[PDB]
Amino acid sequence: PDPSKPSKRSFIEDLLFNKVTKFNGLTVLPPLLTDEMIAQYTSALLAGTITSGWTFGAGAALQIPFAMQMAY
Amino acid sequence: AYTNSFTRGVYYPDKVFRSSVLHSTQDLFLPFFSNVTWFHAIHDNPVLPFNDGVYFASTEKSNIIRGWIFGTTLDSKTQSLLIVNNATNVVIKVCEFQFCNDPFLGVNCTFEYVSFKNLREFVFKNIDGYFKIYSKHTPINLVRDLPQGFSALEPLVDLPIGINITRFQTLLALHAAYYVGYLQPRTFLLKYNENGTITDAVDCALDPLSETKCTLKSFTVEKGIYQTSNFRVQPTESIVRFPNITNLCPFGEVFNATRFASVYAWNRKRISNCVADYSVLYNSASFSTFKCYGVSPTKLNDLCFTNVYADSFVIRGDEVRQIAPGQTGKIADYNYKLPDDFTGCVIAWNSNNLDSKGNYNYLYRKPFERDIYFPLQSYGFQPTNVGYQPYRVVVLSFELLHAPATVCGPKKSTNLVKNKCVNFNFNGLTGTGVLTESNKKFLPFQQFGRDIADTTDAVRDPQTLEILDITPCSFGGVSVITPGTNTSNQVAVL
Amino acid sequence: FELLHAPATVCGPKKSTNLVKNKCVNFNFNGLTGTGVLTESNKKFLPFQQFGRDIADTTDAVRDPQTLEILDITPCSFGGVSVITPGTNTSNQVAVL
Amino acid sequence: QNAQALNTLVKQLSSNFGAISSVLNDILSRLDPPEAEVQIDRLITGRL
Ligand SMILES: *[C@@H]1O[C@H](CO)[C@@H](O)[C@H](O)[C@H]1NC(C)=O
Ligand SMILES: *[C@@H]1O[C@H](CO)[C@@H](O)[C@H](O)[C@H]1NC(C)=O
Repeated sequence: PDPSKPSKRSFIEDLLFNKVTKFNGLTVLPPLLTDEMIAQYTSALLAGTITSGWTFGAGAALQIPFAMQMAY
Repeated sequence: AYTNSFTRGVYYPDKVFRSSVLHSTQDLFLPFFSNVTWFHAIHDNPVLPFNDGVYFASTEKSNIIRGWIFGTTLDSKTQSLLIVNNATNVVIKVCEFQFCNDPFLGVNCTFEYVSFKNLREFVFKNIDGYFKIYSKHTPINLVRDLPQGFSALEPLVDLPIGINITRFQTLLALHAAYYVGYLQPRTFLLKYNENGTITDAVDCALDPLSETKCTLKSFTVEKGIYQTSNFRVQPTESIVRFPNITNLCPFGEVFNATRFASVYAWNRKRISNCVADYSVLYNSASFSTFKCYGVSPTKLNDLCFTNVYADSFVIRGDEVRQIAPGQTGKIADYNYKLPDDFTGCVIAWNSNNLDSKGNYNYLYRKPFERDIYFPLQSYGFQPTNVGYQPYRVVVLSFELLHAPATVCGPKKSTNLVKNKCVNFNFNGLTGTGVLTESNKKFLPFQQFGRDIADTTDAVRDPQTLEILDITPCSFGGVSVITPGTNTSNQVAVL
Repeated sequence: FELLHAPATVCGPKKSTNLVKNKCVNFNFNGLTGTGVLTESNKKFLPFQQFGRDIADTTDAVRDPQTLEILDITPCSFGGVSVITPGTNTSNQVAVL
Repeated sequence: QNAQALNTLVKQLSSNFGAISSVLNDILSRLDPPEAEVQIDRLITGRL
């Protein structure tokens, strides 16, 4: 995530969002999870993946040096 | 004085048996928790409106209330339904009764019949001339007001009186409070039990949880959010716009013409830049026929046209039937053809007392074609010839294409109101929405704009040539956020 | 003419027949027809009710117009047939469900 | 695909389906109920 943005999305996520683009009883409902909330979930999944490998999936997020994580 | 109707004033709506079912019905019921007028009989028998119908209820300890009067004037000038219960004999009459200045009971007829501790509930409604009576008697122990609770009323009587009832009055026995509540077209959900007795009810338009019970067909509602309705804003007033022209259309010059043309060479007169009052032609009894294939003849007063053409000629009486879309024959095919998509009205009357003599000036031989051993034949019309008599026929062809309307009927315009939800009519084109100023540059020949759905997008005001945008008044789904009814009856609305 | 399902006061010149219970029969009650088994019932119709109805708006029960008792209408037993067959190439014998 | 589905649905409102007009108000403003109902049923069937 980029802290300088109005919505804390990563550089790559912004690229993705910038590429994908009545009165007759037809309306559109909003999603329950807003783009900001989705960004928070992908951020959590990413932060977990980077700092704790797969341990956060099974149980607690257990810190591990990234280089060691790669060794596994 | 007023009281709370609560859950009283529901009746078995039909002679259909049901049980263990949450059935739903629309009929003239008393709306739940609405106010009913409370009258007293101590130390009060006014005339009340009947409106669309009445729930009546009374509380007794000594049988003071013994009857009812229904009618418009209740003074021997009209027929008035009278119901009286004296000791053990119920009496029903519908005579033109002479009632007292103040009717009471001391301690040209078309129908006659002869047979607090007590609550006696009744329902009166007057549907296509039928006076339908439902009632229920139940023991009570309450003096102050109507008891709270539920128990439905059976139908007992249905009198085909044919009386126009607008007012009613009660009859008291003088040496017992009563209530009058107006019925309304409210849909209900009704809990028929195992015995088939309605044991609970939910008025649909009471509150958003009641809408949710009406939508789910259930007296119990689970925790969630439910799309019970669509909220749509209503209009306030209507807006009627037509070109402010006072010229009248020369129909007299067509229908009362000295001479009609022959069918081989029929005339076509253009009617434009005028007010067309079609009530005169329709109401006139002089016509043998006035048959419309395009639009109904009574709508012609509101509706208006880009042009109207009057096709005027003489035919033989039995041939009147051939002047219609979809018809074929020696006249329909050879001398006077209409489009099979023809829009308009064919008007005809005999001229046996005008053109007939013999009169040999009438000759006969694509749609609207004028075709000016020969194919040419003629009639000798004589006053002694019905199917062989001459008829004067005028066909009125109406062009309803959406374009500037030159022929608009006798209807007054109103002022135009902007930025408010309104019911509009522009040159016969109607709809509901918000009229606003616009920046849509209509070309001088354009009168209406359209959207993808072919609905009207914008219009040009026919009196002042400015463009108004039409945006439908704000609307959207309602939804009712509710915990389970096991936890609460409180709800929130989206 | 008022044809609403309610007790019929005006009925034309047609003779009635005897009523047979617990058998599949073609019935006509005051002009209302159908086919099924008429049985005794415990459905307490109110005095003003003449016909009962099911969810499908079909008749559930009726009040006999001559003797005011309630008869239940249950359609006569029915179901899919199915033919159990080893292929004709194997044999022309079959069994029926 | 979803935009196309909605655009198709809206465009269908312009169809007559055998009626004299796709515009419901134009049927009602021109015909009495005994005839208007027939034209409307044609639109209801098509729109439904
Ligand atoms: C009923 O009457 C009371 C006054 O006693 C008033 O406040 C209330 O708004 C009225 N309700 C309705 C639905 O008319
Ligand atoms: C139905 O009536 C019976 C009495 O016949 C009564 O006991 C019962 O509580 C009533 N309610 C039902 C079962 O619908």
